Amino acid sequence: TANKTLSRKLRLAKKTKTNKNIPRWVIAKDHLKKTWNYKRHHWRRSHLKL
Amino acid sequence: TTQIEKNNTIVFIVDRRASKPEIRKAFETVFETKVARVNTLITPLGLKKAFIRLAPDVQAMDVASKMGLA
Amino acid sequence: GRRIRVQRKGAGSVFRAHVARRLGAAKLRANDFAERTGSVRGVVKAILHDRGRGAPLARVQFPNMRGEGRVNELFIAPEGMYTGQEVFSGNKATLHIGNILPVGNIPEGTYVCNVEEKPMDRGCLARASGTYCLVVAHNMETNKTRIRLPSGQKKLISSKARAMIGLVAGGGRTDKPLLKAGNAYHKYKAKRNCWPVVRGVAMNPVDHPHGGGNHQHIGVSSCVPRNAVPGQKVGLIAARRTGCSGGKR
Amino acid sequence: PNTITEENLMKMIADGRGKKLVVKSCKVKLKLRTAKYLYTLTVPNADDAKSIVKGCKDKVEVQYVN
Amino acid sequence: ADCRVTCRFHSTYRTRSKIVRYKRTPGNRLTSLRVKKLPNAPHCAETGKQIHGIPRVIPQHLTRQQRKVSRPYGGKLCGSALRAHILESFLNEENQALR
Amino acid sequence: QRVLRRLLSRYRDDEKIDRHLYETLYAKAKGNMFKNKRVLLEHIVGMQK
Amino acid sequence: AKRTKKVGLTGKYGTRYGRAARKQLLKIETSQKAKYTCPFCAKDKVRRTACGIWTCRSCSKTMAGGAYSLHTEPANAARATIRRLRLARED
RNA sequence: GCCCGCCGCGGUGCUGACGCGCAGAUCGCUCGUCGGAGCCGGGCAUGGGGGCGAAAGACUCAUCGAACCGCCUGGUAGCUGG
RNA sequence: GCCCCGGAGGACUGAGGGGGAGACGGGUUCCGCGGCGCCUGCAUCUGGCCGCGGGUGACUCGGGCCUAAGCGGCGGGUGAAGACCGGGAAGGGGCGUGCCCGCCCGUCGAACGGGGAGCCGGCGGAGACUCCGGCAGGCGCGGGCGGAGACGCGCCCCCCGGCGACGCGCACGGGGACCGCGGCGGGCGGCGCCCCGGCCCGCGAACGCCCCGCAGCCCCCGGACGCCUUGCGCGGAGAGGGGGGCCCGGGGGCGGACCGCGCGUCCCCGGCCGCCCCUGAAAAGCCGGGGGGCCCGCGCGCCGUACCGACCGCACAGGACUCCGGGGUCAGCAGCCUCUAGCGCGGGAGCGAACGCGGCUCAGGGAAGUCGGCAAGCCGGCUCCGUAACCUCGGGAAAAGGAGUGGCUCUGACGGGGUCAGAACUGGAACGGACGCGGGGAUCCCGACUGUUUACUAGAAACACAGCGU
Ligand SMILES: [K+]
Ligand SMILES: [K+]
Ligand SMILES: [K+]
Ligand SMILES: [K+]
Ligand SMILES: [K+]
Ligand SMILES: [K+]
Ligand SMILES: [K+]
Ligand SMILES: [K+]
Ligand SMILES: [K+]
Ligand SMILES: [K+]
Ligand SMILES: [K+]
Ligand SMILES: [K+]
Ligand SMILES: [K+]
Ligand SMILES: [K+]
Ligand SMILES: [K+]
Ligand SMILES: [K+]
Ligand SMILES: [K+]
Ligand SMILES: [K+]
Ligand SMILES: [K+]
Ligand SMILES: [K+]
Ligand SMILES: [K+]
Ligand SMILES: [K+]
Ligand SMILES: [K+]
Ligand SMILES: [K+]
Ligand SMILES: [K+]
Ligand SMILES: [K+]
Ligand SMILES: [K+]
Ligand SMILES: [K+]
Ligand SMILES: [K+]
Ligand SMILES: [K+]
Ligand SMILES: [K+]
Ligand SMILES: [K+]
Ligand SMILES: [K+]
Ligand SMILES: [K+]
Ligand SMILES: [K+]
Ligand SMILES: [K+]
Ligand SMILES: [K+]
Ligand SMILES: [K+]
Ligand SMILES: [K+]
Ligand SMILES: [K+]
Ligand SMILES: [K+]
Ligand SMILES: [K+]
Ligand SMILES: [Mg+2]
Ligand SMILES: [Mg+2]
Ligand SMILES: [Mg+2]
Ligand SMILES: [Mg+2]
Ligand SMILES: [Mg+2]
Ligand SMILES: [Mg+2]
Ligand SMILES: [Mg+2]
Ligand SMILES: [Mg+2]
Ligand SMILES: [Mg+2]
Ligand SMILES: [Mg+2]
Ligand SMILES: [Mg+2]
Ligand SMILES: [Mg+2]
Ligand SMILES: [Mg+2]
Ligand SMILES: [Mg+2]
Ligand SMILES: [Mg+2]
Ligand SMILES: [Mg+2]
Ligand SMILES: [Mg+2]
Ligand SMILES: [Mg+2]
Ligand SMILES: [Mg+2]
Ligand SMILES: [Mg+2]
Ligand SMILES: [Mg+2]
Ligand SMILES: [Mg+2]
Ligand SMILES: [Mg+2]
Ligand SMILES: [Mg+2]
Repeated sequence: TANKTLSRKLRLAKKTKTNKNIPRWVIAKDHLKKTWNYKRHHWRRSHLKL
Repeated sequence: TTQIEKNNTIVFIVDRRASKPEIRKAFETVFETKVARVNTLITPLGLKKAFIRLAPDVQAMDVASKMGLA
Repeated sequence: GRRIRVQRKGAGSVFRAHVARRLGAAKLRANDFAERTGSVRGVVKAILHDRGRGAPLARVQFPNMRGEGRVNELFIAPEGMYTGQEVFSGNKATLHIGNILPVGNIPEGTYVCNVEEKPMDRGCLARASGTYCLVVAHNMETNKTRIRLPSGQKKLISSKARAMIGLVAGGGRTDKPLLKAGNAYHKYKAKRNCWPVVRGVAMNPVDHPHGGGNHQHIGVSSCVPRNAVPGQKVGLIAARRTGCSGGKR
Repeated sequence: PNTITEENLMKMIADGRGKKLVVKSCKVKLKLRTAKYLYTLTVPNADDAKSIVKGCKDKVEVQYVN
Repeated sequence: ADCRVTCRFHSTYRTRSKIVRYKRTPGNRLTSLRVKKLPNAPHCAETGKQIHGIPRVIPQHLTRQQRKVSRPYGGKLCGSALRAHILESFLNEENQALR
Repeated sequence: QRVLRRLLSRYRDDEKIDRHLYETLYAKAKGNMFKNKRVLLEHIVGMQK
Repeated sequence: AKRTKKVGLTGKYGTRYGRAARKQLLKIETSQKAKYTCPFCAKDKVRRTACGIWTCRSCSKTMAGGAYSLHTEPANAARATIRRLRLARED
């Protein structure tokens, strides 16, 4: 909606910011083979209830 | 940068809990200059952006340069 | 079964009265010091239609008797009352349509309306459009007055109960047929959720004691006794007799 | 914005109520910028001569033609 | 050409305080301009008719002199209602006393 | 009807016809007596004579 | 030229509702659309505004009356009997 | 609470299409109604043997001659399968 | 050269839009650059997909405030409790001490109701009533007279009032915007013949001052067989006539800064009239009355603001509120064609079998077919003629049946404008030439009628209904 409360805006803002890949130097640093962050989401198939 | 060369305005990130009157006073005490008007918004990520226009007899180039902004 | 329609109306919600945009409760003027020792003068300000009510109402302004300013009353209008008229309330008021007098001071034969069944209660009898009470006789030694109610019953009230002279305006309202289902819809939309009505024999047995059967029919007598329990007390309750016949006098 | 009779024009000048004057050639337009309103007077060039000489020396004048 | 415009207000629900008119701008464009509701002027306390002399503007925007009439009960009674109060007062004094 | 009233009023004002003639023809116009403007101008001549 | 023979103002109803109802409405509806006499104006300009409420369009006075006529016959008799009872109270 | 008819609101017949669907009820043509007991949006109220019903045992989030969720509960079976 | 991009051609959506924008829901899908591993049911160099950078600025718009239907709270009351129910309670303010006044909740509940005040031009890859320039408006803070009259020209408390503030309707009238025709100024196109006959562009806001404003209500003289509407309506409780006052979302002139004339359409407003056993919110806030006591400066905080039918149906011919609405034909917001704007829809090519699905035509006969005229066909616009039984006298009724209708050249009627009426001539013996658009009649049963229902196999004779009765 274009008319949203600041409290809903802030919780939506955090899901946008943390929706990221693992950095590549972290993959070298921590010696990882699983490289996908499975807590990511995509707007077409998500149901963020926030 | 276009904002400073014309319109004499500097764009800053500030703590979300600050109002326009607290922003004007802070900028005037830290950079030793004269503010004219402050616009603000909260970005889609949660930060606060301030549009700070300096007084019509001050060059924000002279003030952005001393700060490093250029 | 389930709870029947008459059992669901006592709980409130969709069966509460439609009181929005009503003018207020209609009452006589409160009995006070000045009215007991004399009479107080008011002036008719407006004649107004009240939602859900057949007779009209009147706004009457009286002076403040315990301070400065005015006091505004809401009366049920006797027929013949008109804007700008001067009315009177008290023991010394005269016999004119619109005045409020103790029923002991009113001569026998008079038409009155909005009568108190106990003193100072502010009026509860003969309030509907076209109705009136008669003053039948005075019993001075016991301080009681005899009146005839709109049903034809007789009753004894105190002689210090008050009344308004005249009969209620709006009379003859029921003599016009409602022609259409739509005129009935508009009448009850201003009162209550009580219309339209579905017959008990048109229902299933779970819904009503009259429901079911391969032909629509009640099955037993529809005279039920006075001590029947809720959910059971449908049809004709405690009927002395039934059927259509003349000869009553 | 509003128009003005010539005599009122100098008095606003005489009390230092003007901030800038502009002379416009077309009948000449004289526009005076006060705190509240912009005022406009139309005169022929013959008439505007004398008025500008009376022009308050504390009142900046500019010209304009094209 | 094509002269269709979009809505000017926060929502498009066309209530009685969201009516516009249309006007052509100096840049050759069709603009929308709100049409304010016009309040009534004050009405007589005895007769319910418009009081003469007061413009249909909310009194916050009218100077003090513009909001008044120069007579006893200036903006309360319509002039005829005053004359009837004056006669009733004077004549009742003449009948409640000296017969 | 606007045409016939506009003509009838013009005459009364100029005193071509009086007020009692004006009012009689005013009612005849309202009752569909004259089909156009020419017919009313003869009735006016014929009543005056 | 007369446009109906019997139905009068109930021609607005068409063929609906039966003869006995339309007969009742012709009398009732003729009565409530009528012009009555101001008891004060003395002019014939009283019209109904709601059930029980009658206003002179010349006096501007407002009056309380019957549902479909200005005066009812019960109220005429009541006013007549009440008046005689007051005058009898006078010695 | 008149008649023909557009949007809208509804859903008659073809027992047409589809029936491993476009679809866990849709599509085509035809059809009822269209100033009224008319249609639509938001807010608010009524809670399970209870509600709500112009009454079909209808509707109450694909659930109704008694909703849904967890537990009592690995409920009991002279009956079917192994 | 890919279904992407460009140029040229051919078409479509068809102003209730496959157009331009909001509300709700979604949440970064928005923008620029790169890219094809996944997805884009065919392909891809495309993309709402993947990587990397960015992006939403308000005194005037909305939210914050007010109250609606409601919902909470309330000395207490009740119940084993959880909890549920509630006015009968020593219920707070102004100041300045000290006096005085006072009956008793809610800074809960509307991003459509109420509400102090914003317009034009310009700039960017993505924001604008928010930025920049210009011109204004609102709320704050600091440096007793004139008139015959209608009427004209600082405050505080108590009381009385006002504004806020309100239904529906066929019509009639006025303004704005739109739309056309003609002139004149500038530019285009095509051109076998004709063409001063085709196309595009000719723009002016909020706000301030002056003038002008029909209806409607008011004042003065004076004393009546009239004034006047499409309709009405009004007058000795003072008409007409003569001269005035007030209101009027409007118009003009000067500021801000090309010229005429018309039929309609939409939107708002006006005065009337009709209708109801229906009579069509409240409050904050702001103002008046009666009585008593007494120019120049500065500022305006907090939150929303990108984009989308990218929403719900496991992703999808379903479902999903509102705003703006050109031209021709026409009774028209119908059908059919179109200017502006916009351009997807799990992919292509070949062949022209059966059989299906949606369509078309058929000699002669005309329901013999079938449970049954199911399906299909006939009728249909407008004008004139002509219309029965029966009836609750309103209907039946478009009953049934007939005739005319193009093009061209003209004539008459109404006070510049379309309509209505008539005639000559002419064409396969044609004309509502597409489109749109009743088949009719004689009867019997049931229910009086409009209305309601088994969402998803039943729309009815079932339910409801006015009336009648207990
Ligand atoms: K947004
Ligand atoms: K989503
Ligand atoms: K039960
Ligand atoms: K039960
Ligand atoms: K029961
Ligand atoms: K029940
Ligand atoms: K009901
Ligand atoms: K019933
Ligand atoms: K039964
Ligand atoms: K339809
Ligand atoms: K088939
Ligand atoms: K369907
Ligand atoms: K109709
Ligand atoms: K209940
Ligand atoms: K419930
Ligand atoms: K249950
Ligand atoms: K259960
Ligand atoms: K369970
Ligand atoms: K348990
Ligand atoms: K068992
Ligand atoms: K068993
Ligand atoms: K088994
Ligand atoms: K790319
Ligand atoms: K207890
Ligand atoms: K309790
Ligand atoms: K609220
Ligand atoms: K609302
Ligand atoms: K609001
Ligand atoms: K309101
Ligand atoms: K007063
Ligand atoms: K924005
Ligand atoms: K083949
Ligand atoms: K075959
Ligand atoms: K047959
Ligand atoms: K058929
Ligand atoms: K012809
Ligand atoms: K039926
Ligand atoms: K109907
Ligand atoms: K079925
Ligand atoms: K059904
Ligand atoms: K049906
Ligand atoms: K039924
Ligand atoms: Mg902001
Ligand atoms: Mg049944
Ligand atoms: Mg039972
Ligand atoms: Mg109808
Ligand atoms: Mg119909
Ligand atoms: Mg089928
Ligand atoms: Mg169990
Ligand atoms: Mg088990
Ligand atoms: Mg097309
Ligand atoms: Mg993109
Ligand atoms: Mg593919
Ligand atoms: Mg505002
Ligand atoms: Mg609140
Ligand atoms: Mg609002
Ligand atoms: Mg944008
Ligand atoms: Mg309202
Ligand atoms: Mg936007
Ligand atoms: Mg054949
Ligand atoms: Mg046969
Ligand atoms: Mg056979
Ligand atoms: Mg029926
Ligand atoms: Mg029906
Ligand atoms: Mg079904
Ligand atoms: Mg069906």
